[PDB]
Amino acid sequence: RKVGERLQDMHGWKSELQRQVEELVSETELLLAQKQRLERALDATAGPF
Amino acid sequence: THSLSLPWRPSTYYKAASNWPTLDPYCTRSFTRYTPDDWYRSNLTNFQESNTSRHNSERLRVDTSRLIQDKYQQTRKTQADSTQNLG
Amino acid sequence: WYRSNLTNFQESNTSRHNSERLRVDTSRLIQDKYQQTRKTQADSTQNLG
Amino acid sequence: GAHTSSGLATSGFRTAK
Amino acid sequence: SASTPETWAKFTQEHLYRAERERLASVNLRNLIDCILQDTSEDLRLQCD
Amino acid sequence: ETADAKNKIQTHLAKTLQEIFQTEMTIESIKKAIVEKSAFLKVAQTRLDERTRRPNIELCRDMAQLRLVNEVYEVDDTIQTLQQRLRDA
Amino acid sequence: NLAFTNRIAETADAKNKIQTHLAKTLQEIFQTEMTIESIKKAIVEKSAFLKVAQTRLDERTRRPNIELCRDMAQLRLVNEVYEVDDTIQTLQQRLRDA
Amino acid sequence: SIVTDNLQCRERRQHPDLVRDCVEIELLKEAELIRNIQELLKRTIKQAVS
Amino acid sequence: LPSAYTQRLRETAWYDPIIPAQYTDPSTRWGSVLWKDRPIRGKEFAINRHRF
Amino acid sequence: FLLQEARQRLNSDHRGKMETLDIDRGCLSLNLTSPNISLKINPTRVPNGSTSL
Amino acid sequence: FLLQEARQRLNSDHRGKMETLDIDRGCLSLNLTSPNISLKINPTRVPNGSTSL
Amino acid sequence: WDEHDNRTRLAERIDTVSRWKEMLDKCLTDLDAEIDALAQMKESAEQNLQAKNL
Amino acid sequence: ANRAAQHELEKDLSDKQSAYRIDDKCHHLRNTSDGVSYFHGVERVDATV
Amino acid sequence: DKQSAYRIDDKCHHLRNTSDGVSYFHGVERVDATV
Repeated sequence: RKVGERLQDMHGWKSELQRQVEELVSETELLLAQKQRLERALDATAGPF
Repeated sequence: THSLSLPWRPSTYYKAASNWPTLDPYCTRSFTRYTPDDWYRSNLTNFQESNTSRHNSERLRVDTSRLIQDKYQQTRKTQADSTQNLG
Repeated sequence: WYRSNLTNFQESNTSRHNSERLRVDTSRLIQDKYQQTRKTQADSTQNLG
Repeated sequence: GAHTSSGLATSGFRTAK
Repeated sequence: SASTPETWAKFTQEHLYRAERERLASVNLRNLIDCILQDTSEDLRLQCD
Repeated sequence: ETADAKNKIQTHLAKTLQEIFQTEMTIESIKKAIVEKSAFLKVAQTRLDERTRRPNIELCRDMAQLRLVNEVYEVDDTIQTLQQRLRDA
Repeated sequence: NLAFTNRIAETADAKNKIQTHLAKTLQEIFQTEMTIESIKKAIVEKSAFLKVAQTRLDERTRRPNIELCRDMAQLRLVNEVYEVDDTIQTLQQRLRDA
Repeated sequence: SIVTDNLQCRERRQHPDLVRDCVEIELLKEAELIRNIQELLKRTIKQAVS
Repeated sequence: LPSAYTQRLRETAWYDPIIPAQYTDPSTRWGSVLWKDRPIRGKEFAINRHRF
Repeated sequence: FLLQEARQRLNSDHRGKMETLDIDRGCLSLNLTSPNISLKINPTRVPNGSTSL
Repeated sequence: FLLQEARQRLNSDHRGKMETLDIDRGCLSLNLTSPNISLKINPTRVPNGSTSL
Repeated sequence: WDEHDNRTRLAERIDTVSRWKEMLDKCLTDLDAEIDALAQMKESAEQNLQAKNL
Repeated sequence: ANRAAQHELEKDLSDKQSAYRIDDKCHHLRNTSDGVSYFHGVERVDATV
Repeated sequence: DKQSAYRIDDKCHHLRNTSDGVSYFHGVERVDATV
């Protein structure tokens, strides 16, 4: 019974670490898109000068 | 709720806490006989850690020598050519 | 032609009294830190003995 | 002068007797 | 052994907390990038007008 | 007014060269203070590392250890303040 | 007592090549100290070069209204400044790893 | 080299006469004195070329 | 001298706003990767993983 | 004007190729008993923007 | 002891080779344009150490 | 033209002195290896001497 | 029973002697002692009975 | 004009490492008013 309740307590920490990994990778995808937006804006700045 | 553990055995905690310093303290706030296989496993692990750390620092020495010679020559040539253009 | 001269002398003496205050406070802090740390080292030797 | 800045890590070792 | 249960929970909890701080920093940076890009585009177009 | 204006600028320049020499000496003194506090950290933390290899009941929560923690914290604040002084100079 | 003979030969061999490993570790610690000293000397020398180049450029840029000229040496000095910046940052990264 | 050879030499000594005698403390002082001497010679060598 | 500095010398702005050209630099511009390793005992410490 | 635009496009492509060389050389430099290796989370996974050969 | 002797002689000779390379490469990098170009006091001065090839 | 031919002579001397330095580097590294490989053999004689002590 | 209590005091004596050697070598450790080096996280790491 | 340019570039050229006139200047990169 006590080994089973140890498993029961540790499943929550495993799932929470999982969840934070997908949240950080989705946010990194959003920021990595906005970087390419910035670089294309820099090239379109390089024209009018 | 800690207990007796009348011989205190902190070696594994010292190894883990040296690998990661963010593990907070381990104190008694509010069996007992090793085996020959554990003897051999412990000192062979100590030998392997010594060899690994020695070879890491040796390879970093070998890289750092050529790195610093190359960067010294590169920066000296950059200075010399800049003085050439001003002249 | 006068208003350049007065501003030049103002920026000169401002930089000077800033640097003099800096140097005297620097020497004071060096002496303070030296004596404090030597004292607590002597305390360390005393408690180990 | 006095080597107050550099500390090497070793001595001529004998443990306990 | 190597961990009290409270020590182990603190280890995982501090890892999650620092990851969440970095996620909020990324969100703040994305909003700042939005503001900068829009303002620079509007100022350059008003000057060309 | 060219002559006495030029003499005023000359006096300002000569004393400015003097004051810059003193500020450079101040910079080198802060550097020497920094490296000696680094050696003091080295001594204190090597002592604290070697001390905790004791036998089982000899691991003791002594006033020596409850002082060595404040030793390492105080030398950390000292070296932080001296680094700040270096940036300001 | 033959069991004791076994155990003493076993522990004596453990002692002996523990001693060998200790000697090799101390010699490598010596050479690590000499390498980090070389890194620190290199960092202060590159700081001196940065001083020289940027002093030259700021002394040059006070020129009169007609002679504000974009010569090759100005572009060379700008490239030199960012090159020695990259050099300095690489040396601090190697210092931290050592 | 000769000091480290004598220090390692005195560990063959049989267990009654494996001693910390007058020789051991003086050999420890010899090792530290030799290392201090050659480190200080290295530092004055560094001063000379500057 | 090479070409990007020459087109900086000339009149119109047919040059890069970022001064070190990528065909001259050892490293990427705005490149986000290090291959940074960590100190764990017994497992090696490899410097310059990106130039293997 | 058109040549400047073509230079910017080729420059973006060159940035991409140096970054790919960086990440692939590091992934090759990994071997056994390395401090970074770990049982990762959901590999054998194809992301949103993945393109074909 | 003999191996230590030979090591010390070879180490001194290697250090001398590094020094003469380090000064002669700068002598090659000297140009018509360098600042420290000057009339020295006595050219064709054979020094006290005359060691031929 | 005399400037250029003396430049060639001096670059040749750079090449030869670099050759001699690179030729002594191997001897230095090999002497380090040889003193370590000889120092192990005395430690073999060490353990053999105690093994004949008993 | 007398043999038992005598052995208990002898093992405690061995513990005190080794701790005495440790604290002696810590006491004479000055600066310029040719035995010091950096240590990281030791300010937090402790086992304590 | 030209004497001023000659002397300012002469002293910039004759400046060297470990010379007296060196000093830590800042921000010379982002300023450029060249006509």
